[PDB]
Amino acid sequence: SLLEFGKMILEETGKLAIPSYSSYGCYCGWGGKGTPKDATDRCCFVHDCCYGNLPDCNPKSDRYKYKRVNGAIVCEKGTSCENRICECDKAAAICFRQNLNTYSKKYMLYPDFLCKGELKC
Ligand SMILES: CC(C)NC[C@@H](O)COc1ccc(CC(N)=O)cc1
Repeated sequence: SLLEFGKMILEETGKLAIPSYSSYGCYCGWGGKGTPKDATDRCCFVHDCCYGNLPDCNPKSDRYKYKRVNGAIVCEKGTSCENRICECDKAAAICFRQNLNTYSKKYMLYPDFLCKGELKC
């Protein structure tokens, strides 16, 4: 759920999900339309797509358990949905960490009309 995802993000990047990754670019937060603005925005695009592969799961509210094995994020056994949701979140958290260097404040609160383009999962 958002609770685990938010904790994962903070632990990985030192940034709080809200407001750092909740209104960034075209896909971090709202999701919607267009072409991803940068690497961080692409991480959210892929994350949206990952959730998109789980039509009968409820990623925002279904809680999962995860632990740290000397740095590495390890998803613990739960229901199949919980396992898959955790893998999606884990990938996003790592992706955010991998692209922290290019994270740009100019993409925060990015306006909707500037999100144009075509990009299928
Ligand atoms: C706690 C606050 C007030 N509530 C807003 C809450 O809905 C969190 O906002 C969100 C919801 C969903 C997303 C996209 C994602 N992380 O997959 C990013 C940010």
